Amino acid sequence: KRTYQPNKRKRQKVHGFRKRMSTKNGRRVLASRRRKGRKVISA
Amino acid sequence: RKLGRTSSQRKAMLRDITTDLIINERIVTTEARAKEVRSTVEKMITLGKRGDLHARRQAATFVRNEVASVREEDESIVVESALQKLFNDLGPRFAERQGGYTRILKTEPRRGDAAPMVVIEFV
Amino acid sequence: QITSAKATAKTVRTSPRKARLVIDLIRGKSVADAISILKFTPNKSAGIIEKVLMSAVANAENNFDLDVESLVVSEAFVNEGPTMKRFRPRAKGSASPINKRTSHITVVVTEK
Amino acid sequence: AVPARRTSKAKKAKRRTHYKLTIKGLNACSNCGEMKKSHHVCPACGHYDGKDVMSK
RNA sequence: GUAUGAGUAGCGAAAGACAGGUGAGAAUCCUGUCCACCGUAUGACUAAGGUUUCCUGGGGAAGGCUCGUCCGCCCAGGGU
RNA sequence: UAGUGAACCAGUACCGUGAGGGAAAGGUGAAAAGCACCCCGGAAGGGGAGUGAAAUAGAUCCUGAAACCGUGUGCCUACAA
RNA sequence: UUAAGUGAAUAAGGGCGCACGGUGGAUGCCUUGGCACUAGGAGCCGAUGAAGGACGGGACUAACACCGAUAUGCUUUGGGG
Ligand SMILES: [Zn+2]
Repeated sequence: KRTYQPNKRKRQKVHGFRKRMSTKNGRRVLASRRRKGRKVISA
Repeated sequence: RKLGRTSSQRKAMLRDITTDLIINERIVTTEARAKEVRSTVEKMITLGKRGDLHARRQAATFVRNEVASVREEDESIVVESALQKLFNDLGPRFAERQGGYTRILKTEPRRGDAAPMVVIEFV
Repeated sequence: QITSAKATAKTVRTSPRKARLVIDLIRGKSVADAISILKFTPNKSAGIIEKVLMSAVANAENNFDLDVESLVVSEAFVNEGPTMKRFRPRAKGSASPINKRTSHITVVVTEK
Repeated sequence: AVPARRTSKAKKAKRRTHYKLTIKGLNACSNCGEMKKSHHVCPACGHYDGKDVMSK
């Protein structure tokens, strides 16, 4: 067993969007990426 | 002897090559396979001159069981089973001939393996 | 008034070393020996340089010369083309590159 | 183990005096004069001992 | 960017043979015949996971540890 | 190889589940007038003939150094540490 | 004729010089992008739905830009020919 075993749920109920619009730290994450101009905001 | 492959694969190879030339009379293969075909086939046509039951019940081993060779019909379909061609056709050709029933020629090497190649006929 | 037509081949997928072995066997020899020598070698660089000699003879016919029966290979070159580069996954994580080379081949056919 | 130093340009060449390709015997045809290998079937002719074999 | 070692190491566990095809070209592609290997599985259905590789007709510059007329590769058209 | 990381479809391709980390890449000619036609070859590639003042300016396209790989030849070398 | 003595040249390959090619892009020259500032404007946008985005719009649509089911755009007022 090596590591990166994917799921379609868990990579959107941890690293999604709605769990970065839930705190005052996901908002730091999104506004820190928008000042990099990156296309993919979050997975 | 000449070692070519594993132990009990030479039996299968020399059965399977030498049921050709019973059918075709031409084979385009390499050097060493042809020399073992020399030895085995000229041991086999000598059984083609007895016609006994020992001629059947020893040639039945080293020839494939199956193999069709069908070129005759008038109002029939007659099927030579490629052992019957020893005892009906290949036998009584060389009945006055002694040993030396084969010819080996030297053509070319192969395209991808550089293996020099060889034709075999009978007469 | 010129003898000595030419013909080249560019970026042919072989080595530069192995092609210099066949061209050891062609300098100084006539055309009649050369095609006969090239027919009976089992190498990749055998069947390539034949096309170069036949195109050089065809240049010498349809452009300048005559006298096919008196043509001599005078010059023969093997040069280094651009080299393709790939990688191979070697054990314990790392890798090691692989050069893949090509060559430029020119052959000159003079009369005498 | 591991080579001690670079071999120079001289010992590149002084090895390779035994890395030659050569061609062994070539003979004319029976019937055309074209160069063909001894003890071998003629590819451009089909003849051997002045007799065509590669035919039906 | 290019050497050196060096045309050395290696080509990643296994049984193939012949005849006839298309082709510029064939151990490697297509067809035929025999032989051989697994068979609580190298066989059938599905859940994740992958995201067009599935199908048809073409092509051979690169990928395929060799070749390659072939391909899960490229072109173009379609299928849930 | 400077100047923003980025003169070019760059916070891109790529790497890590994630926060994140982050490249190489400009120039034919004045104008595409970018080689009709013939020949070898399956093609690529080439040789003529043409355009162009110039093709050793032919799409890897101004100039083209060095390591490196080749061809031909004036002189020397097979009792030498 | 015999004896005694002296004895050059040839290169499987190699070294040095010259001459001619190939691989590679240093240097020479150039601007389409930068850097640091100067004078002035401006120093907010949002429940009338913002910033940033997803999906779609062309005869041909893979991308960029522009736009929005009125979708490569509509109305009006001046300039322009
Ligand atoms: Zn002949």
